[PDB]
Amino acid sequence: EVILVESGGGLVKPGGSLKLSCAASGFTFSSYTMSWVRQTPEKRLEWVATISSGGGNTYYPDSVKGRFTISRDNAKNNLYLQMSSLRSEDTALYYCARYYRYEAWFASWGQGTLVTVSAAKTTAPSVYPLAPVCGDTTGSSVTLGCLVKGYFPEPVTLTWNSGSLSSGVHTFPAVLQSDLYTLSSSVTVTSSTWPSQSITCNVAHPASSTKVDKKIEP
Amino acid sequence: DVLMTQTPVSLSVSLGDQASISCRSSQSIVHSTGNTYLEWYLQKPGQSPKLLIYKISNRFSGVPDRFSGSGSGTDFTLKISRVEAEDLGVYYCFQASHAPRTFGGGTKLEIKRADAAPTVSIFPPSSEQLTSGGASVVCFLNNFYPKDINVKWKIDGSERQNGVLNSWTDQDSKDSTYSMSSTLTLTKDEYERHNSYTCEATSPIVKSFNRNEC
Repeated sequence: EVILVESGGGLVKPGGSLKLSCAASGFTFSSYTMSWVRQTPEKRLEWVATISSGGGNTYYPDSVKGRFTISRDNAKNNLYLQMSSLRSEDTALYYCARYYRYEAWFASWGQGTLVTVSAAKTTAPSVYPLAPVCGDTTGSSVTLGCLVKGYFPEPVTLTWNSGSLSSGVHTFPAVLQSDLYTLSSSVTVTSSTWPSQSITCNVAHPASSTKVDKKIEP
Repeated sequence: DVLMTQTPVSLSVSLGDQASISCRSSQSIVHSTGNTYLEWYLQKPGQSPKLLIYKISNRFSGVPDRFSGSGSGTDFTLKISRVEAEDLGVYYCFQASHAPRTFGGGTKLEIKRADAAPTVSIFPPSSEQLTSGGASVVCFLNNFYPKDINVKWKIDGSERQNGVLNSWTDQDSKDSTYSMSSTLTLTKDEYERHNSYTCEATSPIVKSFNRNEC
């Protein structure tokens, strides 16, 4: 079906340059106008760029004209954005959208690829096991956790038992402080589960090729 | 440029009730042709914002019948007639009839429910962390309501520590509750110097452990 996939997001030094890509499938990329929409950390949506069906006609808002540049490769069905003269302001989640001819503007979006413009350096997270003292029971259930401390940038992935445990999970949003992120996740399983069969915390920080599976032991 | 203003920023509505969102522009935007572009989007927790109403009042494919965009005048209003748990998210009105395409601030929908106390749990620092010279004590306050809840950390039966890092998930679509974690971060030395660690939710809900290991 109609699929849009943004790629290339990442950490970049100020003034640095990056290039986002948006692979469109499930529709005739050349017959549809395409756009770029960002979402700031404050969850504010900002229109970034729009380009006509046969390319050429590009529109850019006031803030990014001269630095950003939209283009498209209609043969490979790819939408591109050229980011130059980057600033901290530009740090956001970047979406690419499909225009519904004579209907609506952003008819279809993508998963989104985050780019972080900052002078901070990449730091690998520290993953710590979280279990109750002495493995102390709380009735018919047990809540386990996992703490990922001090990482940069934001993009981090955490799952339990490679995805087996998904039911009673609780991944808390990362809180930034001193140019480092901290995140945690809890999982509630019955008493007859954890002590019997170990639960593992799978953490992956792409930016630093970090990937660690920490088993929760009592 | 033309600015879109949404009211209210937050909206807590009872389940199965009716809801309305307002979005007024600083200038007239309805065209004398047949293409007034005023759209309403919804960003469900942890997902991309989807299209609901386009061209002031039209319903996009898939969008449940309960969604009606009335608009009109200078105040564009979205109307949710049968509010469901799956309708919690953030609604943003986007304008496109003026070159500088702008978006509204947003309206976070909150599903009202009966109060629910949190299932508090405290966790002592890991041996690994202590080895690196640090001690983070984590406490989880899962599935409660409303979001307004307090948590106090008490070291050695008195010390109300304040160097804590809190975090809240957004309302859960299943049960409409909230969850938060409080992580008190102190040094291995400052931690080794004490014994009891308590986590109080606020007739408070207390949870604590003793020692530095066990």
